[PDB]
Amino acid sequence: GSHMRLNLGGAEVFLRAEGLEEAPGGVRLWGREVRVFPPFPAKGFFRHGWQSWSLAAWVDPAQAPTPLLPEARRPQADDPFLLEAGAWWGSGVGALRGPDGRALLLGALDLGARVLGREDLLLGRYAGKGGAWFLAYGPEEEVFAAYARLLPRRLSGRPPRVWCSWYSFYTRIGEDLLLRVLDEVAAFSFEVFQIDDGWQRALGDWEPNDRFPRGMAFLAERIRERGLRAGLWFAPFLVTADSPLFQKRPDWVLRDGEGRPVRAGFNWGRPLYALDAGNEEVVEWAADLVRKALAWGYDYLKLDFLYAAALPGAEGEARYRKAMARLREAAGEAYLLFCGAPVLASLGLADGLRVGPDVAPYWDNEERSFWLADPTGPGLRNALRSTLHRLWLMENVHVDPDVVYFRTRFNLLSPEEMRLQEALAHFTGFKATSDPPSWLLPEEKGRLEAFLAREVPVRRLGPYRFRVGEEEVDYAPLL
Amino acid sequence: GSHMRLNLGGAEVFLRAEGLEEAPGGVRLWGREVRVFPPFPAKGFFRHGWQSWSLAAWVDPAQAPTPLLPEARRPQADDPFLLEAGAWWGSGVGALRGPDGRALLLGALDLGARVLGREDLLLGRYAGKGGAWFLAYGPEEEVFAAYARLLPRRLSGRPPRVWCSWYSFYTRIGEDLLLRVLDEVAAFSFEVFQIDDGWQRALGDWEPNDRFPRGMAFLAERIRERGLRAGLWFAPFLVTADSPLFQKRPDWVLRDGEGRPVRAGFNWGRPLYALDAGNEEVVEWAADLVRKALAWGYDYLKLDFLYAAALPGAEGEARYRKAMARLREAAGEAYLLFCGAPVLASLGLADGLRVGPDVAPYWDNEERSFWLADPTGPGLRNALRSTLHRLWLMENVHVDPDVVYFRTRFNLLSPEEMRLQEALAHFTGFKATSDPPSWLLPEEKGRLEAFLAREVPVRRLGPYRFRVGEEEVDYAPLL
Amino acid sequence: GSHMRLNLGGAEVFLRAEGLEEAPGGVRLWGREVRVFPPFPAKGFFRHGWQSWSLAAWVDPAQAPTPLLPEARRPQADDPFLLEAGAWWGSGVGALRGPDGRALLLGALDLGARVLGREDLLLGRYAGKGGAWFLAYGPEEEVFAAYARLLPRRLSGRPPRVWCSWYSFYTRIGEDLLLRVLDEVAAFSFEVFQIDDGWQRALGDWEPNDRFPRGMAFLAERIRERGLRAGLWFAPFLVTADSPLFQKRPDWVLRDGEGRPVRAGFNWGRPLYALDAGNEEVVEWAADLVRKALAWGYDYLKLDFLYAAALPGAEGEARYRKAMARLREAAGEAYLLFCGAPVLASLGLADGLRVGPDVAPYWDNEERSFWLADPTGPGLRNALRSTLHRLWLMENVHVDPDVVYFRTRFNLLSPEEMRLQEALAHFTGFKATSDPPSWLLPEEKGRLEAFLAREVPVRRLGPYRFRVGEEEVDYAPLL
Amino acid sequence: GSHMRLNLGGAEVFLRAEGLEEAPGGVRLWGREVRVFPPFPAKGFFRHGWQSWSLAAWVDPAQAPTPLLPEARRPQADDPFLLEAGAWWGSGVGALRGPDGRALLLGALDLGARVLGREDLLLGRYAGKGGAWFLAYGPEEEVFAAYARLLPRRLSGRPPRVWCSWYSFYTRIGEDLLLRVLDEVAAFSFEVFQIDDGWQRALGDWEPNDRFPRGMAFLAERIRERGLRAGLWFAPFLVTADSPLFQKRPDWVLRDGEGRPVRAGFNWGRPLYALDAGNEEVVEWAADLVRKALAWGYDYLKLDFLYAAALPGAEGEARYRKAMARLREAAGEAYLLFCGAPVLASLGLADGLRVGPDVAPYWDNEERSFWLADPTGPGLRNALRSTLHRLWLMENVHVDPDVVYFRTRFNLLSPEEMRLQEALAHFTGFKATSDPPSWLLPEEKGRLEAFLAREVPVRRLGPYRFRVGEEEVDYAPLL
Ligand SMILES: O=[N+]([O-])c1ccc(O[C@H]2O[C@H](CO)[C@H](O)[C@H](O)[C@H]2O)cc1
Ligand SMILES: O=[N+]([O-])c1ccc(O[C@H]2O[C@H](CO)[C@H](O)[C@H](O)[C@H]2O)cc1
Ligand SMILES: O=[N+]([O-])c1ccc(O[C@H]2O[C@H](CO)[C@H](O)[C@H](O)[C@H]2O)cc1
Ligand SMILES: O=[N+]([O-])c1ccc(O[C@H]2O[C@H](CO)[C@H](O)[C@H](O)[C@H]2O)cc1
Repeated sequence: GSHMRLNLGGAEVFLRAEGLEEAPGGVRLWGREVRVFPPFPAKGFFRHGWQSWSLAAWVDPAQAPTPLLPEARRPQADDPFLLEAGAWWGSGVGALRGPDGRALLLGALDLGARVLGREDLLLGRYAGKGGAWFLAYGPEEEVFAAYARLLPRRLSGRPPRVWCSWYSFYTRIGEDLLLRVLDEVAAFSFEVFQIDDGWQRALGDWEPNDRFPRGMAFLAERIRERGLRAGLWFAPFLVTADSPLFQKRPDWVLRDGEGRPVRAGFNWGRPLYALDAGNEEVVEWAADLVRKALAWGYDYLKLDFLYAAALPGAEGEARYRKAMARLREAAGEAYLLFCGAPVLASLGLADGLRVGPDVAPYWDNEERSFWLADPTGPGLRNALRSTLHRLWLMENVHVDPDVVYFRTRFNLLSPEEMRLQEALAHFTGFKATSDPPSWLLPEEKGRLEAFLAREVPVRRLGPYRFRVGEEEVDYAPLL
Repeated sequence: GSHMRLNLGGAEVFLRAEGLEEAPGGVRLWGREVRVFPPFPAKGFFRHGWQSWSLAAWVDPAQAPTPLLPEARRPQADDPFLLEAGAWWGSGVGALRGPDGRALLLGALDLGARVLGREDLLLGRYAGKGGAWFLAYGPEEEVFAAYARLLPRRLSGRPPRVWCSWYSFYTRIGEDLLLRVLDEVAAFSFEVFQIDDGWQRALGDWEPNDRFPRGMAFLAERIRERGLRAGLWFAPFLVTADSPLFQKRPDWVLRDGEGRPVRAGFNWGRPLYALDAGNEEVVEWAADLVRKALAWGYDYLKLDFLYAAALPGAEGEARYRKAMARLREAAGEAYLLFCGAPVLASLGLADGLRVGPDVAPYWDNEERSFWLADPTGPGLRNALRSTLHRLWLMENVHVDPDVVYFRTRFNLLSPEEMRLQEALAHFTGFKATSDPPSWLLPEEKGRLEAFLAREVPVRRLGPYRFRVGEEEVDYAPLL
Repeated sequence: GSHMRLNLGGAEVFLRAEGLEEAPGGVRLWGREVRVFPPFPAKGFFRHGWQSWSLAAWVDPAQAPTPLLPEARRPQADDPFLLEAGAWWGSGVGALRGPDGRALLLGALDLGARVLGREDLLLGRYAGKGGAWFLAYGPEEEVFAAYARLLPRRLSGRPPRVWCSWYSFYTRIGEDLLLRVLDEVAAFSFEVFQIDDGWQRALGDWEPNDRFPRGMAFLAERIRERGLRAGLWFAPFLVTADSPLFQKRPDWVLRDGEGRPVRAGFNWGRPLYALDAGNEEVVEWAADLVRKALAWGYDYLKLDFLYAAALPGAEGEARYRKAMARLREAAGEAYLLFCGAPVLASLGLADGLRVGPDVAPYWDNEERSFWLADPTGPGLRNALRSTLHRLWLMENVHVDPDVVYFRTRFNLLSPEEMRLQEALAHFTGFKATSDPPSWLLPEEKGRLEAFLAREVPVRRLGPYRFRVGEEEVDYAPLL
Repeated sequence: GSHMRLNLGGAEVFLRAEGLEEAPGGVRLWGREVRVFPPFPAKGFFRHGWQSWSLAAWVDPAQAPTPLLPEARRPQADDPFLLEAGAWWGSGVGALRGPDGRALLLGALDLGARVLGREDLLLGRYAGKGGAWFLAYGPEEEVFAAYARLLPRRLSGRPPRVWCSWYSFYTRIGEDLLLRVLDEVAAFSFEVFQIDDGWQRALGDWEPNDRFPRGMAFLAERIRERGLRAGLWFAPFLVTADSPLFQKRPDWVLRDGEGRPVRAGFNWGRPLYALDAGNEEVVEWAADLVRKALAWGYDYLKLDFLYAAALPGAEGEARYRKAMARLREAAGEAYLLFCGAPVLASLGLADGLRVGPDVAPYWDNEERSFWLADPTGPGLRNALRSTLHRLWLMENVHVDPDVVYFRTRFNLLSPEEMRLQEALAHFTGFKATSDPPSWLLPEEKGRLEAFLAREVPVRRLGPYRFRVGEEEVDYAPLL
C-alpha cells in the first residue's frame, strides 16, 4: 500500500503499510503485506521458527539456508514453507540487527503471519487475511519485551515442579516400574508425577496398553495418595496408518486438495499423519480425550505434536487456535503443557510451552545436526539454542526449557553442560527432571532436592550471559 | 469476443474483437485481446522493439527467435517478455506483409500492449486492462503513416543542432577539457553544447564530481556566453549497488514481489537497478533533478535509460507515462531528448526520441551482434536498422538517429558508411555530432559546417531508398 | 577359462576356472576370474567388508545395496569399489547359503581379490594379476574354519589385557590426567596401559603436544614402574591438509593419476589424506615411528586407519602388505594391534586385529546407521554385527571385538547390552576397557576385576548362540 | 618412476622421474611423465598456450579456468585439450612462482608435451612417446633463458622491416590499390612489401583472384623494381567445405577415427577444416605452394593458421614438425614467418614467429575477451599480454609482436596505447606496420620513418618494465 516515513528509536525508518497508529514501545501497522527498511546495514536476521522444536536463532541473511534432511522429517521440524524456501523466512516475528546491538523488530499481532529477512528489508506477509503488526527500534531486549506485551497472556501462578517419565525410560514404561519409581520420587519436593509416551495402545487409541493392566485411573490415584498431582501425555491430533482410528474413520484424516493424507512427519519408525483439526467431530473426539483424562484423576496434561493440528503452517493457525480453544475449555483449570506446538499461536491458551528441541543425554548428535542439517533433533545444544531465543515469552506463558539432568549414570552430558540447562530452569521457574532417584548418586540426590526446594535468584546481564545466584553463566560459545 | 467480417483495403479480413468502428485509413477495434487473420500467406512480420535500442525490423515468422545473451543484459535491450518468449512478440504494433508488398497492421492506441506474429495471425494483447486498436491494410508507408496520426504528437518546430560529448570522450570528460572543446565547437553552426555521461558523482548522485570543480552552473554560463544553449545528460531512474542513494533510500529501489531489487541490466561493469517510478517521492525527486538542471542554466536535457522507469515491460508503461508526465512539466519548455526509452509510450511527452541503438566508431561488433545475438549493442549497422523502421514517427516527435561522424581520426567507419548516417540526419533533420574539431582534418571541418548550416531537401522513394539533395541512398544491402 | 564339473559336499557343482586340485575341506581353484554355480536357490550372500570397520553380514542378494552417505566418508568405511557398485561385492571371500543352512564359500588365498554375489552365482575377481582360490560346500562353520587354515597365522599365546584411553576421554587426554588414572588402573589385573589418540601434535607430527610436557618416554617409564607394559596409538599413513608434513613433504602424499591427493575420508572435522605406502621413503619413516616408540619404552602399538596404506582398495593390498611387513619387523616382538585395517591382508602380520566398528556408549546412532545408511559408524550394535561374522579368524590372529564397558556413568548402554559385549570378549579372549575406575560404582569395580582375572570357559553352539561359562547368549535378535 | 631428491637454486626439491642428469642452469630429467614438487607454497602458475594466438600468462592455480566460447572457435584458440580441461594445463613448459619472485620451471626438450600446474605440483606429461625435460629453480628471467638455450635456434641476422597489407585493408585488397600504396611505401625505409590475406581465390586455391588480373609474379616484380623484397601470405593447410580442393581431393582432408573431418575453427564466416599434414601427398602440394611463390618472385612468406597441420594438439606435433621441415627446405633461405603456429614445435624451422594474438585498431573487444572468455581474439591488450610472456624466445627465433600503429585515422587506439606496442617492436627488433602513408598525418609520417631508420637501445628492468631509449615503459597495469 502506502509509503510512510517514521521516527523510531531516534532513527528515520521508511516503510510500506496500509495504515499506521501509535503503540507502546513502537508503532502498530496494518496490511496483508508490510515492508520495513532498516536505516543501517543489517548484520543479523532473527529467524523465528514455527513450533517448539523449530530453530530460533540469529542468522546471516547473506548466506543461503541449508535444506533440512531427510524430506520425510520436515513436517515435524518447522513450517513446511520456511524450509522449502530459498530465502530466510520466519514465523510470526522477525528482527534485523544494527551494528550497535539494537534490533528493528517486525511482529504479527494476529495469526498466520510470516516475516522475511534480507540485509535491506523486513517483509511481513499474512498467509490468509491481513492483520496487525508491531514495529519497534531499540535495544534488543526492550523491543522483544514490548512485542510480548501486545500478545495474549496466561500466567497461572508459578510453574509446577514435575517428574517426567520420558528422559530416562522413554517408551519402555509400565505400571509396575512406575509404581516403584513413584515411591522414590515422592520423597523429593515435586508437585506433579507425569507419565509420558508409552502408556497408550496406539496413536489415536488413547487407552492403556498391556503393561498398564489396572488402567490409568488406578495409577493416578496412587500418585495422589502420595500428595502429588498426576500428569499424562497425549499426541491428540496424530495418527499412523497402523492406527485403528486411521482405518475406522478415514474421513477424520487431514487430506490435501487431491484427498491424499497430508504428511506429518516420521517417528517411531513410521510415517505420520494428522487428524483434521478443522473437522468439528475430530475436535470433539480430541476434547473428549482431555475430559477422559480429567475423569481419570489427571490435572496436568502434556499435549504433544500439536503442530499436526495446524498443518500446513501459517495457513492452518486459525483452525489450530479454534481447536485448542475447545480443548482449553474442556480442561477447565487443569495445567496444559503445549509441546511441538506453534509457538505464537499457542499464547493465551497454554499454561506452559516447550520453546525448544528435546534435551537429550548428549550434547549434539553431529550426524543429525550437521550432516542432515536438522537443528530440531534431540540434543542439549539444540535445546538451549532455541530456548535462549524464546525467553521473551515468559511474559505470556510458563516457558519450558525441558527437563534438567542431575544423574551421570545413563547420561553422556558433562557436569558443566548440565549446569547450563539447570540455570535456564531457574531463570524460567520451570523445573522438571526425568531422573529416577535410584539412578542418582548420593551427591546427586542432594543437588536435585536443593534445586527443587530453593528459589535461586537469577538475573539476565546480556543476550547470552546470566547471573544465577552469584555464579555467572555464559552461553555465547554455544552458537 | 465477437467474430467479425470486414472489407479492408479491398480484401476480406476476418477478425475477432469486442468492438469495431470506422477510422481514417482503416478501423478501430476494442478489446483486451484481439485477433486478425490475414487474407494472404504472410511472408514477413514487423517486429517492433520496446525501447530506443530494441530491434525494429521485418522478420521471418517461420524461423524461431534467437535468445539474446548474456541474460544479465536483457533488461536494457528490450521488454523482458519479448526476449523470454519463444514466439515473435512486438511492442505496441505489429504488421504482416503480403506477397504484393502491402502490410496488414495492428497497433495499440493505449499503453501496455504487445502484438504476436505468426504467418497466419496477428494477435494483440494488452498486459493491463483493455484498450483500442488500429487495424489497416494497404501500402506499407500509408498504414504506418495512418497509424502515426492517431498517436500523440509534440513537434516543436525544428530540432536543435547539438554537439554531444559522448561519442568521442565517453565518460573521460572534465571541466577543463570541455572548456577547450567549447571554444573549438563555438566556431560552428551549433545551437546546443550538451555534456553527456561523465560529469556526475554516481548514478543517483547527480552533483558534479572531482573533474568538474567549479560545478555545473559555471559550465552552463560559459556555454551561454558563446550564444549556445547548454545541454545536460541524466539517467534519472537508474542506480547501482554502490550508489549512495541505493544505501540511503533502499525504499526507493524497484522491488519484485519478494522484496528483491528488480534487475535493470549491466553497464559500466556493474549490475544495474531501478528507482521505483510508481513511488511518488521518487518521481518528485526526479522532477527536482529537472528543476535543478534548469536552475543551473540548462535548457536541453538528455534523459537516458528511461526503460528503467517502465520495468518490467508493457506492464510498466502506465507508471512510466505518469512519471514522465511530471518530468515533462518541471521542464516547462526545455527540450527533452528521450534515450533508452519506451518508444510509443513516450510520444507527446518527448521533443526528441532516440529510435535506434547507439552509433559507434565501427560498423558492427560481430561478437555482440552475431555470437551474443544482441542487435541492441552499439554499432552503426545496428543503429541504422532500427532507425529506418521507425522513421514513420517523424510526425509525432523529433526522430533522433544518433550523432553523425565526420572525423576519420579515432574512428573505424569507412567514408561510405559515414554518409549513410549523415543522410538519415538530413532526412529526420536531427543534426548532432561528437567530433572535437581539433580531431578533424580541414576537409572534414568543411563538411561538418556544410552539414549543420543549410537544410538539404530529402525524399523517401522506397522503404530503404532515399533521395537526399539528389543522392539516391539505398539501405537495402545492410539488412 | 575352462568349464569343470565337481562333487563338492555331496552335491554337483559347476564351475569355471583355469585350474583345479584337491584341498583340505574342498578344492583350490586358479584364475584371475573364476565362476561358481550353486546347486541350490541361494537365499543369502555373505558380504565380507574390506577393513575392520566395514560391514560383515549375511545379505539378501535380491534387494539392491543402499548407497552409504555422506560420500566423503566412503574411503574410511570400506573398499571404495564395494560402495560405488550397484551389485553385492565382497572383499576376499563370499559365500552363498542354501535352504539347509549350508554355505558355498569362495575365498581368495592371495592379495587383491573381490567376490561378487547373486543368488545364481559366485564370481571371484582379482584386481591385479591372478591367484588361487578355496571353494567348499558344507556346514557354515566348517567351510569358514577350513578357509581360515589356508590363510596366514600369527597367534602369539594369549592376548594381553589392556586399559585403553579412548572410550572415556577420547582426544581430551593429558599427562597429568593419565597419571591419575594410571594410579587407579594399576590396582586391577591389567597388563597393558595404552594411551590412545590424543597425545600427538598432529597427524604426521608424532611428537608429544602441549598437554604432555614431559614427553612420552617419561610416561612409559611411569607405566612400567607399576608392572605394566606401555601402549601407544598411531595412525601412521594418515595426514591432514593442515599437518606440517603435508606441507613439508608434499611428495609423500598419495596422489591419483593427475596429481590430486586421493581422499581418505573425513574425521576430526577435516578432510583426510594418505601418505603414499609405495613410497619407500614413507615406509621407512613409518618404520622409524615404530622404532622411536619402542625406544620410548612402548611394546604395545595400536596402529590405526591402516586402510590409508591400502587405498584405493583391493588394488592397494600389495603395497599395503609390504609396508606392513616392514613395520612388523621394526617392531620386533612388540604387540601390534591393527585397527581400521584391511582384514585378510593383515593376517600373519598383526598380533591383534579389530574386526568391527568402534563400540560406543550407546546401542545405535539411528541417524548414521539408518538415514545415512552407514553401518561402519561407532555403536555397540554395529560393532557386534561385524565381529560375530569374523570370529572364524580366531585361529589366525587375536580377534579384537573392541573394549568392554562396565561403567553406567557416562554411558547410555543398558546392562543387558553391556553383557553382550563382555561375552564376546570372553569368547575371543581379547580383554580391554576404557573405564576410569573412579567413574565406577563398587559393584562395577568388582565385575571388572572378575572379568580380567580368571579365564571363563566359552562355547559356540550356533552362529549367534554362545555358552560363556554357562550363560547361553543369543545374538540372533540384533541382526 | 623413481623418487629423487635434489638441490636446485639453493633449495631442496623433490621429484619423480625415470632418470636425472646435470645440465646448464638446472637439470635434465627423463620420463613420459615427471612430477616436481615446489619447496614453497606456490602463488602463480605459468600457463603457456599452444600456438601463436594462445594465452601465455601467469594465472592463479587455485581458481578454476573459464570455458572459452563459442565451442566452434576453440580449435583456433589453443590446444583443444588445454581448453576442455578442468585443471590448468599448458603446452611444452610450465612454471610455479615462489613468494620471493623466483620460478620453478619444468620444460620439455622434445615435441608433444604438456605441463600441469597445481599449487603443490608441476606435472609434465608427454602425449606420445616419452622424452627429455629441463628443470630449474631461480630468478624468473634466468630459468627461462636457461630453458631457451636448450631448444632449437634459427637466428637469420636481424629481422626485416615489413610493410604488411592486413591491418588496414584486411581482405579488401587488389592489385590496383596495392600498386598505389607501394608507391608511397617505397619512400620509407622498409625492406619487405608483404601482401596479406585477400589475394587468393579460396583456401586451397592459391591462385590470384579477380582483383589481381595480371597475376602475382607481376606484382612481385614491381615491388622489387622499387628495391623491396616481396612477401606473400598463405594458410597452406587450411580449407573450407566451399573450397574446390575440399571436394576434388576428399582424401586430403584430416579426418578423425570415424572419417569425419576434424574441426579446425570458424573464420571468414565459415567452418574451417584441415588438410592432413600426415599425408605425404598433401605435404608436397604444400611445399609446392612455397616454391610456386618463390618462382613468382617472393622471398618472404607468411605461413598462417599453421596449427591446422598439428591438430589435435600435442599428439600432432610430430606430424607438424615433419611437414614444416619439408616446407623449410623447399623455401631454401627465403624468410618464413610462422603465424598461428605451435610455438615451441616451430623453433629451428621458423625465421620469425608470431607470439601473440592479432593486434587490432582497438584495445580490447570486451564482448569477446570477457563475455566469451576468449583472450585469443584480435586486440592490442590481448596481443601484448601473450607477447610479454614469450620474449624469452628471442634466443631462438625472431619474435614477432605483430604490426605497429602510427596512424590515428581509422584506428581507435590511444597514443599511449600505441607506444606500448612500438616499444616491444624495438625490443624484439621486429618492425612492421600496415599503415598506408596517405592515412598518416605529417607528424605521423615522421614518427614512422624515425622508427624504421634508427635502432633505439632498449633494456629490460623487470618482467613488465622496460627502458626504451631513455623512456621507462611499464606494462604491469595491463594484466
Ligand atoms: O526430532 N524429532 O522429530 C522429535 C523431537 C522431539 C520428540 O519428543 C517429543 O515426544 C516425546 C514423546 O514421544 C517426549 O514427550 C518429548 O518431550 C517431546 O518433546 C520426538 C521427535
Ligand atoms: O547496453 N547497451 O546496448 C548500451 C549501453 C550504453 C548505451 O549508451 C547510452 O548511454 C550513454 C551514456 O552512458 C550515451 O548517452 C548513449 O548516447 C546512450 O544511448 C547504449 C547501449
Ligand atoms: O569414521 N568412522 O566410522 C570412525 C572414526 C573414528 C574411529 O575410531 C578409530 O580411531 C580412534 C582414535 O581417533 C580410536 O582409536 C578408535 O578405537 C578407532 O577405531 C572409528 C570409526
Ligand atoms: O581470433 N581468431 O580466431 C583470429 C585471430 C587472428 C587472425 O588473423 C590471422 O589471419 C589474418 C589474415 O586472415 C592475418 O594474417 C593476421 O596477421 C593473422 O594473425 C584471424 C582470426
